[PDB]
Amino acid sequence: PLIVPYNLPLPGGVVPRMLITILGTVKPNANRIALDFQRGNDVAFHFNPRFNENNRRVIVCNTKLDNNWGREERQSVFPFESGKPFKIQVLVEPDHFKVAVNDAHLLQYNHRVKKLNEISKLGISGDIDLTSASYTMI
Ligand SMILES: CNc1c(F)c(F)c(-c2cn([C@H]3[C@@H](O)[C@@H](CO)O[C@@H](Sc4ccc(C)cc4)[C@@H]3O)nn2)c(F)c1F
Repeated sequence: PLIVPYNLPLPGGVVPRMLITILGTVKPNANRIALDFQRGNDVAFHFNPRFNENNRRVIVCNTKLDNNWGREERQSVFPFESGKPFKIQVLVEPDHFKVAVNDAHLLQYNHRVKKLNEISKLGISGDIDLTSASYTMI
C-alpha cells in the first residue's frame, strides 16, 4: 500500500551484489509499469512493461541522457498479468542489471551509465498496487 509513483533512495548508488526487490500487484486493465534507476535527471536503466503497444505486450528497456532516450532493448517474454501479484528482483552485477520476475530470469541490461555509485534513486510508477520496495546485499 505504498504511494505510487514511489521514490526509493539508493544510498551511495548501486554496487554489484545489491539486490532490489519490488513486490506489488498489477492493477486490472493495466497499461504500463516503469522502473527508473536514476542518476540525477538521467535514467540509467528504464524498465518498462507495456501491456498494449499495438496490441502486443512487451518490455522496453532504455537509458535517458540529457533528456534523450537511447536505443531500445526489447523483450517479448512478458511475465506480468493484469490483476496479479508479482515480484521483480533487480540484481546489480558488474556489467549489467539482471532482472528476474516471479523467480524466473527475464533479462539483462548492460550498464550504459557507468558511474554506478551515482545511480542513487529508483522510481517505481505505473499501474500497480505497490506492496514493498527494498534492497539488500547478497
Ligand atoms: C504510468 N507511468 C508512466 C509514465 F508517466 C511515463 F511518463 C512513462 C514514460 C515512458 N517514457 C519513454 C520510455 O518508455 C522510452 C523507452 O525507450 O520510450 C519512449 S518513446 C521513445 C521516444 C524517443 C526515442 C528515441 C525512443 C523511444 C517513452 O516516451 N518516458 N516516460 C512510463 F513508462 C510510465 F509507465
